[PDB]
Amino acid sequence: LPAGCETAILFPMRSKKIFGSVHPVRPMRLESFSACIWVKATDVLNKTILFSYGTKRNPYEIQLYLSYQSIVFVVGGEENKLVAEAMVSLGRWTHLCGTWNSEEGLTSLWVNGELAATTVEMATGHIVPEGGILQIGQEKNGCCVGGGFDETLAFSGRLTGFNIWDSVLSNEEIRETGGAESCHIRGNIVGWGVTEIQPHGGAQYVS
Amino acid sequence: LPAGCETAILFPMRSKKIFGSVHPVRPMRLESFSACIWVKATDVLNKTILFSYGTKRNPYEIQLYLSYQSIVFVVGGEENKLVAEAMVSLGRWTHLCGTWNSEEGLTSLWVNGELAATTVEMATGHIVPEGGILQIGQEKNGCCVGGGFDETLAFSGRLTGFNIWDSVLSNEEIRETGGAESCHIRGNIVGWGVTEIQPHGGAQYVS
Repeated sequence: LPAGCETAILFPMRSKKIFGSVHPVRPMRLESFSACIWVKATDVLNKTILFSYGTKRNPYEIQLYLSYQSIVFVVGGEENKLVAEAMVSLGRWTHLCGTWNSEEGLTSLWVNGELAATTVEMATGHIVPEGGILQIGQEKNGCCVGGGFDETLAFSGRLTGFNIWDSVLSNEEIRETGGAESCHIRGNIVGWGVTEIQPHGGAQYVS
Repeated sequence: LPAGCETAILFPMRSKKIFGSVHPVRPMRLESFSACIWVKATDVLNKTILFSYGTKRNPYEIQLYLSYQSIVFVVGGEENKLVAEAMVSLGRWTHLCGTWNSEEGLTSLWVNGELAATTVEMATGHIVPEGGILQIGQEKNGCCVGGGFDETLAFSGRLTGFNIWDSVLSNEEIRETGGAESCHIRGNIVGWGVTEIQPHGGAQYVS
């Protein structure tokens, strides 16, 4: 098995209930930070939401969503985003993960350990609100209503290796994280298997 | 029961799940409206949202709550509000009505069939857009988290006569709704026994 890893989460079916609730230990107020997740894209539509962190006044504080052929990253609001062109596939575990800084508004995208896109002065000086809900594999919306999660925004596949840092990673650490010896470097904000991660509405763990 | 009805809710305990969901049948679009209700609050805090219309982008789209010995009438967003003083008392049925106009933002309130507040240029030309939800006694917080709802803003007490109108009601109808046989008088947007009501988390019909 790869990464030295030991566990994974299955989203067997895109629907209006399948999701998981994430409960980070520490506050999410960060100015410069890093995080990574690996993804095995089963379906890629015009939009496929990878995760969602959304606060009451701004459900789009942070959100990564996948389009037909592009990896679109959003900071602060819909206006500021980062997008690649032709580096997303189907039926394969894939690595997508990037850094940001408010001091001078840098944001970037790293696919399989190698930079893919970047923009400067992006949400410069922005400070993310904290105490919100960090949602994964689905945009913030209802689940217990009976459905509720518009399936177009849902995602199908196997997800794992979610780790968030409170600081921007270096390039060598990025390659380390993108290799087959990466499961051991887990995030302080979120450590895979450390932060409580409970699948719901169809999802189950797999290893 | 207050005047001639026999059905009421019971709100025995303001908690992290007690609430009710209403799912009206007809469009919510209104340039003006009217809204009689009778209310029996057990304990009144500085903020207790009896009911409000909320959208994903505007949870304070229409609203009224009791502010200790006061009645706020939140309009459009939090900023636009019409407030009255020293009318509601604990353990007492009180007929609250109210009126609005987008001709020039006229808004008014009426306690026990008698004026409770008034002002103009509130929500001038405002149009409540459609597709949102009306909720009663609860405000936006988690519900399927084994609780979550702000117990502080939850309610405990008795309710009845929950009806709404598509337009402004005059002083004559406002007073008649405070009459002794208003149980047969109900609005068009919502009429008691006509629109769907599903109490939750402790709310009990006392029929």
